[PDB]
Amino acid sequence: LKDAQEKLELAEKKATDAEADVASLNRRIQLVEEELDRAQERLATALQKLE
Amino acid sequence: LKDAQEKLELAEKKATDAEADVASLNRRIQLVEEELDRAQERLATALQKLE
Amino acid sequence: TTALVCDNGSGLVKAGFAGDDAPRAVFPSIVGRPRHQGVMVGMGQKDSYVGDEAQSKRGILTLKYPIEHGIITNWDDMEKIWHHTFYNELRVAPEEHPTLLTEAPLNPKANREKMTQIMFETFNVPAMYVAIQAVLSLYASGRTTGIVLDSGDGVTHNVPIYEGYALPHAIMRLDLAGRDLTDYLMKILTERGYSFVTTAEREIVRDIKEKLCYVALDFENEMATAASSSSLEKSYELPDGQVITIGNERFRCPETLFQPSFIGMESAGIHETTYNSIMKCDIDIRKDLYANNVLSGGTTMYPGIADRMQKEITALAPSTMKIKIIAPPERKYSVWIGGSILASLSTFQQMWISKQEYDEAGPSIVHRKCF
Amino acid sequence: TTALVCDNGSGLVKAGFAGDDAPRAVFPSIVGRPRHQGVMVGMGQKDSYVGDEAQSKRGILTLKYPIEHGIITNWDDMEKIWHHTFYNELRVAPEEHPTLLTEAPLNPKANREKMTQIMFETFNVPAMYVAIQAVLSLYASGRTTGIVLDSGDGVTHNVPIYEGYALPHAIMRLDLAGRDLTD
Ligand SMILES: Nc1ncnc2c1ncn2[C@@H]1O[C@H](COP(=O)(O)OP(=O)(O)O)[C@@H](O)[C@H]1O
Ligand SMILES: Nc1ncnc2c1ncn2[C@@H]1O[C@H](COP(=O)(O)OP(=O)(O)O)[C@@H](O)[C@H]1O
Ligand SMILES: [Mg+2]
Ligand SMILES: [Mg+2]
Repeated sequence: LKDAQEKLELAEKKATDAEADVASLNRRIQLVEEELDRAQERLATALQKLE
Repeated sequence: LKDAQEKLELAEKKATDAEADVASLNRRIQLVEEELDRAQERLATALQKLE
Repeated sequence: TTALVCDNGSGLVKAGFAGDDAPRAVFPSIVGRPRHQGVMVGMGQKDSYVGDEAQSKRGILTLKYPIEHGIITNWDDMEKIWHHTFYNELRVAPEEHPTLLTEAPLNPKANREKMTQIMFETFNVPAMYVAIQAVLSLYASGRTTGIVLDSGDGVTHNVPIYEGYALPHAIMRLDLAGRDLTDYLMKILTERGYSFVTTAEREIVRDIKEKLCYVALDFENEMATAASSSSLEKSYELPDGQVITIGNERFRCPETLFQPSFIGMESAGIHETTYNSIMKCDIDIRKDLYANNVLSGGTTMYPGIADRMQKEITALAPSTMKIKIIAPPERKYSVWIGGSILASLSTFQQMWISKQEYDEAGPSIVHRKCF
Repeated sequence: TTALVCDNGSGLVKAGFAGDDAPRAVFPSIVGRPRHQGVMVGMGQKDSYVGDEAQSKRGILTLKYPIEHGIITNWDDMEKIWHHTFYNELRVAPEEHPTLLTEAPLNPKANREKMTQIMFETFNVPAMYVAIQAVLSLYASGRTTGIVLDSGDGVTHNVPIYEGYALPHAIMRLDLAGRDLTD
């Protein structure tokens, strides 16, 4: 039980940590993709202007 | 508990898999940051050529 | 005071106080009377186990969902489910809390009117408001445009929205959902020898579907691969032993979403009803809808669906538009998170259907300005 | 002070301070109310988007020009357009600036009188003057004679002028213009 207790607590902490990491990284990837797309639209504007 | 033991092990494995995706999302974040910087630079040069 | 954001759904009732991140109590919506005789005296045997209690005694019960396809077919059982949700899973009397139910689009009026009449007469809430299940899922994504495909367990509906102005003529509601996929999986498992018939074993087949099935990126290649190698056969242990091995049933069960001809339905898959829903919109907001396609609901949690759907739409759509599919990790509770956000708004605080208003106009108040 | 040279036109409102080379703000003259229902709460949805804002949300609006053929058919919308032009595209209160509107030849009197009444009562300008749209186009060419064919978007009119003396009996106004070509 005590062994099971420690196993359970450690696994739960590890799981919550991984979840928080992946969620925040998902937010980051969203932000960087927004950067990319908005920059692409700037690229299109510039292309039209130059042509 | 034996089933709680298997559950905690599976949840910690799920945490580790989420961490592997954390690594992959980190790679996406870094490469997209390179893309963002390159887009800033290319947009600057395009606007200059427009001038 | 705080508002109660209940969300009836069909398959899982999700509830909790407004302003949090996740529903407080999530439990299946099944009410199962016992079916055998019962010989022990004084065991304290009740006449109907509802909610998560009937998923533990399901061996001697006959579980029956009170909500078939969005609509409610058995009002007494639904009242029992609501009573359980309020009193035992949240332990807050409804006399002191506004409620925010959710309803699928294009549902019968009588269902909504009966829902409001129950909430005002039996539970006697101060004020209740009914909202369309897709607008909330759009709230949760933090967007204000986009076309949301909310493939629940009862019914799959696809509501496009632009700049906050919903397009009522472009809602495409299809009745294929998770329950039909469970039935089809239970029907194709018989090709290996495993027969599940009892209404209790439908839960076991549902667990198999949740844990093993996945959506194939390309269907024919997967069918060819699973027929030559054996790298796909994943095994699963029943509630009593006798492990089973699922072969190419893994990606054939959720493939029904993209080819509803498998279960005999005529209509087109969820990959083509989204494109049709977009094409009914005006010609100037199609780019934004293409770029902000939102997924929600439980059934959209299959591993590998956000790529298959994007590939299909990219095949259908013009080559220039960018197709992006928003698939947040908190897909299952997206509707409820959006409901919490909407109930927490100050601007929304005067849209509730106050009880005195119901007393003056009857249950038909819901179709009126207070929508 | 400086004068405001507004030019209502029909299709593009062109405005700017007197003495420059190009108009400061050029934007279509359309006022479009939303037509669908709207489900998001608190989105800050207005009741009428005018000018260049309604050329970006045109997917859910019903744009309607307030000027049909030179004449103005919907005075409330035209007042809204003028208010937008003064306050948001130029950001100069009209209480401190003369205005110089422009009007097609051979237009109904009531249109011109209502225009001046609006400019003097609602916006309360110090002084306004209405000029024929062809004499200005002759000014810009630096000539003093010549017959100018000013084929706008609402109405095409052809005013001949010699030595500064306009010939009122030779103005030929025809109502075919850019809008009919679009249709
Ligand atoms: N992780 C999962 N993988 C695959 N399918 C799932 C998963 N979770 C839930 N489902 C399916 O989704 C259904 C639950 O959908 P849900 O969003 O709760 O419906 P509702 O809109 O009524 O709340 C279940 O019946 C199940 O079949
Ligand atoms: N580059 C162009 N080529 C062809 N037609 C044009 C061009 N620019 C504008 N137009 C037409 O002219 C109209 C604008 O005319 P304009 O001179 O602004 O009218 P107004 O006299 O009311 O200002 C537009 O509706 C368009 O149809
Ligand atoms: Mg739902
Ligand atoms: Mg003109």
